[PDB]
Amino acid sequence: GSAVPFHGAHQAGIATPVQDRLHFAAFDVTTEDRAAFVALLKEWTAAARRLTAGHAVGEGAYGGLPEAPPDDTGEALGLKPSRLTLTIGFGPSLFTRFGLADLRPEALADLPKFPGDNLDRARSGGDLCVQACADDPQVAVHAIRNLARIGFGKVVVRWSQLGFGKTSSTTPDKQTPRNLLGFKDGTRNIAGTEKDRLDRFVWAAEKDGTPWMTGGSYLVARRIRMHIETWDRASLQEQEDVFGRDKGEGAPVGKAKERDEPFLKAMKPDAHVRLAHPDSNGGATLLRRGFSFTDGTDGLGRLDAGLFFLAYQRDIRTGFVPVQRNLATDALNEYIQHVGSAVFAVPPGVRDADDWWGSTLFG
Amino acid sequence: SAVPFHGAHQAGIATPVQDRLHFAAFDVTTEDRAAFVALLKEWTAAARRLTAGHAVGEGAYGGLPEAPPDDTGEALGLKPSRLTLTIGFGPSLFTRFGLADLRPEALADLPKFPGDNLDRARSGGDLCVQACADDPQVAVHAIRNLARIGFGKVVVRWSQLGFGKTSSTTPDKQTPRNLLGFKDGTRNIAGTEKDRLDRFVWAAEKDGTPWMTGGSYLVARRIRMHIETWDRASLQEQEDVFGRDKGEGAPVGKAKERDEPFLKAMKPDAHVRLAHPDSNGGATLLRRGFSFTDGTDGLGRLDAGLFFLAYQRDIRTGFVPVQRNLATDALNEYIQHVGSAVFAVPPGVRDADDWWGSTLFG
Ligand code: HEM
Ligand code: HEM
Repeated sequence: GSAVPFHGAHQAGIATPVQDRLHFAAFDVTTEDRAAFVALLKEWTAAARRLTAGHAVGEGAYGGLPEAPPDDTGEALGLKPSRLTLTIGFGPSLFTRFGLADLRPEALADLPKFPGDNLDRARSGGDLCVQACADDPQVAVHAIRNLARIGFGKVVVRWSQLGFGKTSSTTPDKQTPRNLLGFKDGTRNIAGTEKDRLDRFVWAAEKDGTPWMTGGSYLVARRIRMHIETWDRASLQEQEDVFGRDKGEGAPVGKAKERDEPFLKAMKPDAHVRLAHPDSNGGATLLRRGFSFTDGTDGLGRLDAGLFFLAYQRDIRTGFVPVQRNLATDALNEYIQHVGSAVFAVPPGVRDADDWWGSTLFG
Repeated sequence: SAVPFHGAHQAGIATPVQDRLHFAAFDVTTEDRAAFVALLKEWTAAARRLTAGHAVGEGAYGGLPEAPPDDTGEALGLKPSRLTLTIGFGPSLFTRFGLADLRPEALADLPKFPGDNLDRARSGGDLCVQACADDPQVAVHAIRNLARIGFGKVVVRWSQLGFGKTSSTTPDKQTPRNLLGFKDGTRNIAGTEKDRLDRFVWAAEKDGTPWMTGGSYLVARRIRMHIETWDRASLQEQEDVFGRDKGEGAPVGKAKERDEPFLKAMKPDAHVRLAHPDSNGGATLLRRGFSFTDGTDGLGRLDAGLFFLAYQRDIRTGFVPVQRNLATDALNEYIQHVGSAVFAVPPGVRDADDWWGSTLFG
C-alpha cells in the first residue's frame, strides 16, 4: 500500500524493491519549442509528485466545473500509492533537439547490432521513456495515461510495454521471482542496500565525463520473445544445462542452495550464467529490473510470451554491451529472440519540491 | 487462500471475484471422442492440482533428467491465490463427437449488433477456460500448462489478460472502477444471492437441457474504450453518459452510490437507464468482467477497455435483450466491441472421480 519517496539524490524505481507490475512507455517529442518542453517536464514532475503519493493530478478527478474535462481521469480514485515509482529517461534521439547535441552522454552508447535480432523499429527507440512500476496495475496505467494526456501536443507515445509480473530482484532477503521458463531470475543481481556496488556499477559519477548525469544511470530495454513451444519440449537436464543452475532450487550446478556462490567451471561452456557472470565480462555487473509479458497468441494456436529485460548501469559500454556480446554463444539463444530495443539516460533524482525532471540537463 | 474446486457448480461463477484474469479460448483438433474425454479427465486432474497451488503431473523438477518436466515451473513458490478454473463449451464444439443435438437452445449465437467491429480471430472458440486468481502469474501458469497438456488435441485460439482491484490494498467491499473512471459493479447479481442465482444464472433441468442443470451460459465481449476521446469529454458529459455521478457513483438525484436509481431523471440513452432490468423486461445479468490494458496501438492510443463477461440462465433472456437495448446508448460513442464469444459452462466437478464435461459426454 505504502508510498515510495519520490524525491532523492537518485530517481526511485532503480534501487527500489521491485514492484509487481510494469507499465513502460516510450515517447517521441513533437514540439520544437525548448521552453514548452521545459514547461512539460515541470508539469510532469508535479503530476508525478501527486501520483506517487496516491493523489489525483491537478485539481482532481471531479468537483470542477461541469463543462470542463476533469484534470485527473479518475480510475485511481480510492486506491493507494501501491509503491508507485515513475522513472524518466532520455533517449539518444532527444539530443538532436533543443540544442542538446553536445550534452549527449558518451556513456549513452548506441547498441551494436547483435546476431539473431529481429528488432521491430516501431517498438524500439524513443526520445524519452517513463517507467511506471507499482503493485497495482490500475495505478500504473493511470499514471502513464495521465502523463500522456498532460503531454498531448508536445509528446506522443511511440510504444509501450506492460509487464504482468516481475522477473527481477533488488531484495535478496525476499523470494526470487521466476520467469516464464520456470527459473528464478534475479538471484545474483544488485541489492538496494548494496551502496558500494550501486556506486561502482549503477550510478554515474561526475568524473565519468558528463556532469549533468551525476547520480543518474543508463538503461537498456530489450523485448525478448521466448520460444515456449520448443523450450517446453526440452528435458529437465537440457533446461538446467542452458542456465547452469538447477530448476527447482535455483542453485548453481553442484550446489544445494540458491544463493551458494557458483563455481563457473562446472557449468557448460555455453551456459547463460557462466557467460553472463561479471568474471566473464571484466567485472561488468548489471542491475536487472525486468518483467514478464504475454501478448496474446501467435495467431496459429500457441500462446505468445516473453520477457521485457531492463538493465541499469553506470555505462552502457561497460555494462550491457560486453555482457550481451559474450552471450553470442549462449545456449539460451536457441529459445529466445530479441525483438525490440531502446537505450535511455536516466537523470539524477528530483531533489525536493522545487526541483524538476531534467533540471540538470536543461538548467 | 484457496477456493474449493469441487461442487454442484463450477467455481469462478458465484465465487468471490478475484483480482486477475487469464481467459483462453481453445479450438479442438482431435476428432476422437474417447481421446477428448481423456483430455477432459487429464485437465480435471491438473485443475485439482493447480487450484491447490500444486504442480501438475509429477511436478516441475525432481523427475528423470532426460524427461521434460510435467509442470513448466513458473508457479513454484507461489500460493493457490484463490485460483479458479472454469471450463465452457462453445457452439462449435457440438459439431464434433456426435454432440449436435446436445447443443443447448439457451446457448444462442449472438446477433450482429449495431457498431460491432469483431475481430473473428479473437472471437468464438470451441472451448474456454476462465482462469481467475489474485496473482496473475498463477493464472498464466494455469492456462500455459493446460494448453501444454492439451497440445495435440487442442490449440489456443485467443488469450486475454485482465485485472480488477488489488485486494492487498483495496477493500473487498469497495466497488471497482473501470478505466473510464466510474464505479462499475454497483447493481449486479452477487454470488451471495443464492435465490437470485437460481432465477437468473443457473440452468434448471426444466429449462430443456438436463446436462446443463447447475451450469450457466457465458457471454464474453472484448470492449475497447476510446480513452483519449473520453478524457476530452466534460465531467457533465461523462456523468450524463451513465446516469450516475463520477465521484460517488450515485444515481442522478441521489446522495449515495447504492441508492436505487430513479431512471426517469437520467437522460433517455444513459447507459444505466437502458441497461436496468426494468428497461429490459426484467432481464438481469451476473457481470464478472475485468479491465484490460494491452498496450499502445499503431496510432499511439491506449489499447484498453473492459473484457466483459456475463453469466445467465439463458443467453436469449439475459445478455441479448440488454445489449439490443444498448443500440442508442450514449456510451457507444466511447466504446467498440471488438471480440465476442459464447459458451455453455457445465455443472460442477462433484468429487475426486468426476471430470469436466461428464454430464455432456456420459
Ligand atoms: C529471456 C531472457 C533471459 C532469461 C530467461 C534469463 C534468465 C536468467 C536466469 C534464470 C539467471 C540465473 C539467476 C540469476 O539471476 O542470478 C540469469 C542470470 C543472469 N542473467 Fe539472464 N536471462 C535472460 C536474459 C539476459 C540478458 C539479455 C542479459 C544481459 C545482457 C542477462 C544477464 C544476466 C546476468 C548478468 C545474470 C547473473 C549472472 C551472475 O552474476 O551469476 N540475462 N538469467
Ligand atoms: C466498456 C463497456 C461498459 C462500461 C464502461 C460499462 C459501465 C457501467 C457502469 C459504470 C455502470 C453503473 C454502475 C453499476 O451498476 O455497475 C454499469 C451498469 C450496468 N451495465 Fe454496463 N458497462 C459496459 C458495458 C455493458 C454491457 C455490454 C452490458 C450488457 C449488455 C452492460 C450492462 C450493465 C448492467 C445490467 C448494468 C446495471 C444496471 C442496473 O441494473 O442498474 N454494460 N455499466
